[PDB]
Amino acid sequence: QGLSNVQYIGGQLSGHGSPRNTSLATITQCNSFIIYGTDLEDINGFTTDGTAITADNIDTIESNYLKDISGAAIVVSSCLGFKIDSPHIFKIKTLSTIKLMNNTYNYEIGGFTPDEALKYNVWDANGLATNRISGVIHPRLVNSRLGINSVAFDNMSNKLDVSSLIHNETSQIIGLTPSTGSNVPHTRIMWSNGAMYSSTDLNNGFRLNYLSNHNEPLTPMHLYNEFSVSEFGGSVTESNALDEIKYIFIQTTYANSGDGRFIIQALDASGSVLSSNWYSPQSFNSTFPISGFVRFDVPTGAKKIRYGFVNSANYTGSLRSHFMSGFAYNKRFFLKIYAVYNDLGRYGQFEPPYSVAIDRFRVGDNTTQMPSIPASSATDVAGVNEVINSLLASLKANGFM
Amino acid sequence: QGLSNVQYIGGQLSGHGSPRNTSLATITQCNSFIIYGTDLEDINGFTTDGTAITADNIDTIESNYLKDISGAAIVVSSCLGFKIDSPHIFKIKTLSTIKLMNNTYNYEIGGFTPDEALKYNVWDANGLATNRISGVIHPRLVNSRLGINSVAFDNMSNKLDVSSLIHNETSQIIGLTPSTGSNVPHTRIMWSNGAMYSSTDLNNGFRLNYLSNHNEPLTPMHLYNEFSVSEFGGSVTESNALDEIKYIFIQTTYANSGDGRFIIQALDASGSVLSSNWYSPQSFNSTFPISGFVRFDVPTGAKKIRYGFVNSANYTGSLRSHFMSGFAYNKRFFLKIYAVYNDLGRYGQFEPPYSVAIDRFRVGDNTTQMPSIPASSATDVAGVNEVINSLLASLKANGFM
Repeated sequence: QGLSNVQYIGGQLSGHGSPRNTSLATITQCNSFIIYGTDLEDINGFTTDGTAITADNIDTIESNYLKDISGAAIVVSSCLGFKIDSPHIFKIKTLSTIKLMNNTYNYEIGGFTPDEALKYNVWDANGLATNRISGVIHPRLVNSRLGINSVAFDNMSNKLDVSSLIHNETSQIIGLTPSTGSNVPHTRIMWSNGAMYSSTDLNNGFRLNYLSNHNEPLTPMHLYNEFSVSEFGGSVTESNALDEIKYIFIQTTYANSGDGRFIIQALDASGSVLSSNWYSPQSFNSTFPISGFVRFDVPTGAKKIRYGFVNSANYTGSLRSHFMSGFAYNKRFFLKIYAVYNDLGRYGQFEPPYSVAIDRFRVGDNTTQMPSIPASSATDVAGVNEVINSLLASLKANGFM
Repeated sequence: QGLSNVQYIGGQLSGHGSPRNTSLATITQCNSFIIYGTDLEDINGFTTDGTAITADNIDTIESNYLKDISGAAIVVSSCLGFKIDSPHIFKIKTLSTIKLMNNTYNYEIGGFTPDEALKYNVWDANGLATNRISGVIHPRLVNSRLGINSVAFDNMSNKLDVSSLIHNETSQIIGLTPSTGSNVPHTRIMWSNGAMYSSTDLNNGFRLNYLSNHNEPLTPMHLYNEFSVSEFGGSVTESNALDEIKYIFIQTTYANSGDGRFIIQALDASGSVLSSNWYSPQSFNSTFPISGFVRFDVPTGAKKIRYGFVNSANYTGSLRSHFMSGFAYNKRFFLKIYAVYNDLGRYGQFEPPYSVAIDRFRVGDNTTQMPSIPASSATDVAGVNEVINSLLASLKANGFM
C-alpha cells in the first residue's frame, strides 16, 4: 500500500498448505507496480468477511462482494500503471485471476495461462461515472473457456483484435415525416420482422410486443433478426471444424427502468432453443449513466442466433417510453453487437462489403431523390406524352437513367 | 525442455567460430519462457539431419523441413506464454529469426532488428486443425524486406494495424431466382469483367475461363478486377515518394482439389507484367479444413494490380464445382484480400466511404423495392393515365419520389 515504482522480478507467490487468503497479492494506492514473470499458484479463496469462495456459490459472490478487496489471485485497487506479463498460473480456487477496481485506469495485461480460476480470467470492477478507463488485454484471454466480464470488455481498447461488429445502428440526424424529434431510428431498415409503433409519430420508435419468457418462440410480430453460424460441409468432422462464435457482447443505452427487453437466443439445427437470455434497460450500466455492455455465452452446437427487442409485460409498448424512459438519460439511441470469434478468422469475419476497384463501393452510389412530380390528368393524347417525357428526363438527370 | 516460469534476462547467445547449430536457443514443452533484451547473433544454420541452410536451397528447406525442430535463431515448440521484447539481432544465416510450432498459441513478439535472416522474420509452423492460435507481432516486422509467412499473418490478432481490406465479399443469405441453394454469390456486382456461369442455376457461381499461365494477358471474358497504386505527381522524385503496397495477403476457402485458380498480377505503367502468381484450392490450407491465406510480393515499380478467378484447364468451369468441390468443405464462400502498406497511411488507406454528418452514409438509403405493376394495355386514353398515376404513387411511396 502507498508505494511507487515497484518491480517484482521473478520469484514466486503461492498458498501451499491451504491457508485462508483473500488473494495472493493485494495492491492498493500504488503508482506503477510491474510484475515480470512471477510464479503464481495454489490459492484457497475467501472474501474479506471470511466467506469461502467455492463453485456452488460463485454467482452469489459476484453479486454481493463486487466492491470487496478480495476474490482474485492478484487484486489491484487505485493503481496507476499496473502491468503483468505472461507467467504460468495454476490451481486458482477463487473467482478470477486479476481483479481491477477503484479507478485503476491504464492497466496492461499480458497473456498468462487462461482458464485457471472459477469464473473469469480478468474481472474488472471499476464503477464510477467520472473515471475514464482504457486497458490493453492479450487477445487469447478473451476467447477462452472463461473469458472476461462485460466491464473489462467495455474498457479494452484493443477489442477489435478479437471481435467484429455484427450489428451497428444509430439514429438519423433529420427526422422523417411525421415526427416530433430525431432521438431514435425512424424506419425498420435494419430489421427483418416487426413494425414501427405508430405511423403518426415515428419518434416513438420500434414496436415492442409481449413475450412471456426469454426462451419462448419468436413470431413475425416481434422485432428480431436471425443469422446462421458454423456452416461446414459434409467432408468435415465437427471435432475438426469447431465452433464459429464463442461470446457475444451487446452494448446499448442506459435507462433507470422499463418493461422493454433486449433478447438473444441460440438455437440448434432443428429450431429448438439451446440457450437464451434477455436484459432490462438498467442492465446496461457498465458505463453509467450513458451506455453499457452485457455478455451472452454461445453454447456449443448452436446453428442459428436470433436477437431483437420485446416487451416483458402484457401490452404493446414503444422503444421510446418502455426502453429509453422518455429520453431522460440519452438523446441518441444506438446499438452495437460484437461477436468474439472462437478462432480469429477461421470462418471469415463479418463486415461490410468493399472493393477498391469498384466505384459503387469505393465512392458510393451517386443517385439522388427525384423532385415530386404531381399526378397528371391530361387526356387529349399528348399531355400524357409530355408527362412521360418529364419523368424520363428526371430519371436520366437523377442517376437512375 | 519441460520447464516453467523461465526468465532469461540480458546475457548473450552467439555462434562465434562457426559451429554447426540448428538454432541458437531451442525451447520445447515449457510454460512461460520470457526473454528480456538478450543479445542474439552469428548463427551458422543446419537442419537436424545435418543439411546446410544456404540461400541456394532456401525454398527447398521450407518445403521439406517445415516440421523439423530447426531453422531459426530461436525455435519454440509447444510453449505456452512465449515472449521476446526487442533486442538487436544480426548475422543470422539460417531461414528465419523466430520459428513457432507445435501448438504455441499465445505468443507475443516485440520489435527486434528486422531483415537479418534469409527468408522471414517470423516463421509460423503451427499446423493442427484443433489448435486455436492467437499471437501479437510488432507491426514493423510485417512491412519489412522479408516480412512474415502466410501462417503467421493468419494467426496475428493485430493484423489491422498494418493492413486494410481491399476486397471483402461473402455469400448472400436468401438465394436469387433461379437457384438451388445460397452457398455462393449470385451476382457479379463486385466484379468489373466476366460473367456468371449459368443463368438457370445461379448457385453454380462465377464462370471460370481458360488461361494458359499466370503471366498471360487477361481479357474481358475472364473474371477479374484492376486498380492503380502509387500515384505521385510530376514534382515528386520517386526516391522520395516510395512504394504504396508491399505484401498482399489473400484468404479464401479450402477445398481438396480443383482446376480453378485465384490469380494476381502486378503490372508496370505500360501494361507489361512485372510479376504474377496463381493459387490452387488446396493452397488455402493454413487453417485447414475451412480457409487459408497466401502471400504475394509486390515488386518495386508496380503501377497496376489485377486479381481474379480463372481456370487452369482448357474448358469453361464454375466456381462451385471447380474451386469449392461441390461444397464438400464449406457451405459459405468468402474472399478477403489484405493490403500491407509500405509506409502506414502515407498514401491514405483504402476503406469504405463514410460521413457522420450525411444521413445517406450514417444510416443508409431508405428506398425499398417497388411492388410489381403488371404491364397494361388500356387504350381509351385514360387507362394509360391511371397506370401512370399508379407508377408515380409507387415511386413516391417507395422513396424514389
